[PDB]
Amino acid sequence: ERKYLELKSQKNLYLARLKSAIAAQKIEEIAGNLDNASASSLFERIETKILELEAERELLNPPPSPLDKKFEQWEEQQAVEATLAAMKARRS
Amino acid sequence: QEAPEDLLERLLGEMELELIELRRALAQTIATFKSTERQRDAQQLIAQRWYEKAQAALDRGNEQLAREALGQRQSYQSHTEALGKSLGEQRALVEQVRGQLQKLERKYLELKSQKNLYLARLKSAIAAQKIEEIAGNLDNASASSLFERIETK
Amino acid sequence: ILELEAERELLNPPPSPLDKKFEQWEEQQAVEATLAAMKARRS
Amino acid sequence: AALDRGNEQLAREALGQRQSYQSHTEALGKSLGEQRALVEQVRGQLQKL
Amino acid sequence: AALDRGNEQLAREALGQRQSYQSHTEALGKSLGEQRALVEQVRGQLQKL
Repeated sequence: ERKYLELKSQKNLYLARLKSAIAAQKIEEIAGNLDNASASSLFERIETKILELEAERELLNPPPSPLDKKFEQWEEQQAVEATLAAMKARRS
Repeated sequence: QEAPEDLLERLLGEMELELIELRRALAQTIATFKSTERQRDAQQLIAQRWYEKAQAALDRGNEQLAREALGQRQSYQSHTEALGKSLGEQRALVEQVRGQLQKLERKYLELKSQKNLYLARLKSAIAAQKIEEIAGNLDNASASSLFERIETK
Repeated sequence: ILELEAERELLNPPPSPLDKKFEQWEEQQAVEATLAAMKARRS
Repeated sequence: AALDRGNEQLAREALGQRQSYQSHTEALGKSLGEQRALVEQVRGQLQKL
Repeated sequence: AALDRGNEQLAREALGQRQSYQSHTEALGKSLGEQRALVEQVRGQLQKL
């Protein structure tokens, strides 16, 4: 009995270990299913999907070259400067 | 095939079952060693009685009685030394797993948050997709067939 | 009981013994400082 | 009233006991302040509403 | 409050413990900034839409 009671105790300790290991196994597999590192297919798949969908939207309305962006600003710079130059000079 | 975003929420919901399973499974662990800890306490206390018997033996010059009482305690002491070391061995098991667990929720809660951010991104992208297709259906530029079709009409 | 006892403790992870002595120690400083000022106030 | 007549020891427990109430006081005092903004902000919202 | 009265040792653990929270703070602080552009860019898109 002295041996059996000890043996009966160890399994309960060890039964926990397999339960802990059992729980310690499912955590990693699910992490690899979708990973923040994007190595997992799902995270990159959907993220790339956004990029796949993102690119097509831009082309349908071909964005004007950066020239007008600076020019529309520049002419705005000339416009705002000319307006404020006249306005500030109007009430300098 | 099922939409990946539909599964997303389901996968996290399944995790807590293991977490609570570990919660109860881990709790079952704690009751083991402390129960043995109490069992050890009785044995050492019982051994102390044989020491209380051993110390009371030589009192009045009866040294012989202490020999058996102390000798008997050795069997309990033999259990004590064997049992004392055994308790120490498994403490690292609870220690290491506890450090693992605390980090595990720390990671999971963060992961659970990112999907909500990212679930928005697909929703924003989902909404950001239907806007362009309808625009090409009929366009003020007349490149779309309908606008020019009816206008030419 | 031990099986049920252990799970209760974890749900509210008890603060490390550091605050127990520190909350006492700062209380010791607080009580000593208060009584030091109070006893000195009406020494 | 403890140290009065030289009984300093009694004050130790009375003051020590007050710390528990003071512990509640500090915890409760801050809690009251936190929710005052809640009534303050909503009142400003309502009057405008 | 640790070094107060010359107990420098206690501050070591308290400050050391804060580093773990600070480690979260630095990691969490940067994360908040990253997603602000997401709401910023989409808002500009929407208003035009």
